[PDB]
Amino acid sequence: KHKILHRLLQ
Amino acid sequence: KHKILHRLLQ
Amino acid sequence: HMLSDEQMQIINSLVEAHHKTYDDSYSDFVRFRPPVRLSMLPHLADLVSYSIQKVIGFAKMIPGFRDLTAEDQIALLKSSAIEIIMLRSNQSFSLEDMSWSCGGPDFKYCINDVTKAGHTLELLEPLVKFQVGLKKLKLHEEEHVLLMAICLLSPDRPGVQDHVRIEALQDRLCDVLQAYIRIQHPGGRLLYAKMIQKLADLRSLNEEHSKQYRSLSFQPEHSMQLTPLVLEVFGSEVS
Amino acid sequence: HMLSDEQMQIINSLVEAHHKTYDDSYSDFVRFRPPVRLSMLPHLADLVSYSIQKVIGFAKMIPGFRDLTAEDQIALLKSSAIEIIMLRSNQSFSLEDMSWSCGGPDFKYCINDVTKAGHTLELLEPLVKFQVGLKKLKLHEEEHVLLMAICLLSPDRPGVQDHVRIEALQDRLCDVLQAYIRIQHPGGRLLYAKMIQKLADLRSLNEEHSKQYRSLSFQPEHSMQLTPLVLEVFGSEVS
Ligand SMILES: CC(C)(O)CCC[C@H](CC#CC(O)(C(F)(F)F)C(F)(F)F)[C@H]1CC[C@H]2/C(=C/C=C3C[C@@H](O)C[C@H](O)C3)CCC[C@]12C
Ligand SMILES: CC(C)(O)CCC[C@H](CC#CC(O)(C(F)(F)F)C(F)(F)F)[C@H]1CC[C@H]2/C(=C/C=C3C[C@@H](O)C[C@H](O)C3)CCC[C@]12C
Repeated sequence: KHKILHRLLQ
Repeated sequence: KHKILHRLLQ
Repeated sequence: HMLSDEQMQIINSLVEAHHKTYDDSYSDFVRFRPPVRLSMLPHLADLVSYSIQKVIGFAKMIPGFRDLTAEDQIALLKSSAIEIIMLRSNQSFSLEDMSWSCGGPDFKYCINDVTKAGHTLELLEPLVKFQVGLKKLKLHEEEHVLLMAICLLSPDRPGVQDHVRIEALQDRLCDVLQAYIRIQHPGGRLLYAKMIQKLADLRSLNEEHSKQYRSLSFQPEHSMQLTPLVLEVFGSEVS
Repeated sequence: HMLSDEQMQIINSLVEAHHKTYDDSYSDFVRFRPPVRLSMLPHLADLVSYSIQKVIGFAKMIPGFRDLTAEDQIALLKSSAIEIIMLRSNQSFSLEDMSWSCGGPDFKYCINDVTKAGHTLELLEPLVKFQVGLKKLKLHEEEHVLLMAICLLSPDRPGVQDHVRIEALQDRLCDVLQAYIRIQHPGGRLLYAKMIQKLADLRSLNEEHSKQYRSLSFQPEHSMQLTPLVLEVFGSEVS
């Protein structure tokens, strides 16, 4: 869940 | 499942 | 009567974060699906997706945003994104012609431009009316930037776990905000409240966007024009 | 020794469907995120999404494609899409400069153009090598169009329920194909087999695309550049 938000938050 | 394919197939 | 070193570090930090994430040239706008004047939906969707990206980048740089859980970062970003975007767009908004103007006339968004992305010309009234008020407040970059970080760090959002540690971060920012105006903004004895009123304005605009967005997101021929980011941010999936 | 009325209705039907779904002017290509020469990924992704749309439209018009279940339509489209796209792209492929050329030099895709969307310059070899062979066969529009409908109607795909009724539709089309060449294509005593070999070529190209596509689709910073359609068609979700 929230693949991209997670990625862009690293 | 397959929201758009379905729609474009109607 | 004078801001403290840490209140100044905070301001410095936010200002830079915003320079680092708000392209004054709007040069990236040629990489969007071009505008066609639901013919504007592909372009605006790209504009909004892009903007979410900046907002995310900005947020990461807010003091103590990164020390929050991934879950709360997401919860804060998802619920506040459209509000931050609305706020930041004020920098391109123009009073002279009631339009957001992004470094070229292919990138001038007027109110008709926008009805062409699926919204009612009259649920857009509040948004224009809001940009105009916000504009009238002639915010300092410091205050514009502060308002955005305060917005993001609202703990009154769906899904936030630590609405005590986020309340802490927000309060600290309102502290900075309120001092800044007092100490550095002549004629602003009334401004903080006007701004705070804008945060509540935003909530309603947010509500309204969600209602229209739900409308488009449910018709696959429309949802298909969005981006993966938009779908994810504005989507109702739950951490 | 002469094709039958129904074999001719079939050909007529397919030809039109293809005219109705293959824009010779490539005028829609200005609505894609522009090419930048993974800088080509946004544009190609839009090209592929668009192409899936045409392919879907074409399919709907194949004789007896619509009488299949939604589920089988989806199963056939998902597994065959990239193959149809590869086939149809042959119309824009040029032998003189080994490149697909789409009505303007902003829309000339050469092999370097493509490495810039995340693929190895050497898992692209087979695709170019395939376009060149296909091109060498100087297919009649009738046969090009027939091959695509035969491709789509392969029953040997994952997920197809009625691989007896689809076998029926395919056979009928190969019947048309084989007669057409015999009756109407001088010097084509060997062609049907060359074409059929191309269907098997495609399977492998398909395999290879899935492997690279899986690679990109797993890195959110890449998947985010695709479209909802691409993600859905090429995705592994299961009816
Ligand atoms: C009143 C209301 C909420 O109904 C308006 C919504 C329309 C739209 C937001 C949206 C949306 C979608 O629902 C999406 F799907 F979610 F996408 C879409 F409409 F469906 F797409 C508004 C919000 C802010 C406006 C603008 C900002 C300008 C900017 C330029 C620059 O200053 C940089 C800023 O970040 C951004 C000008 C164009 C129209 C915008 C982008
Ligand atoms: C060898 C192989 C399979 O690895 C090549 C794949 C690259 C790419 C397909 C893809 C993909 C993706 O994985 C997607 F994500 F799935 F999208 C992406 F690469 F990741 F994006 C190929 C296939 C057909 C080629 C072309 C067709 C030209 C056309 C122009 C015109 O004739 C109309 C045609 O329909 C289409 C030229 C450009 C490159 C294309 C589009």
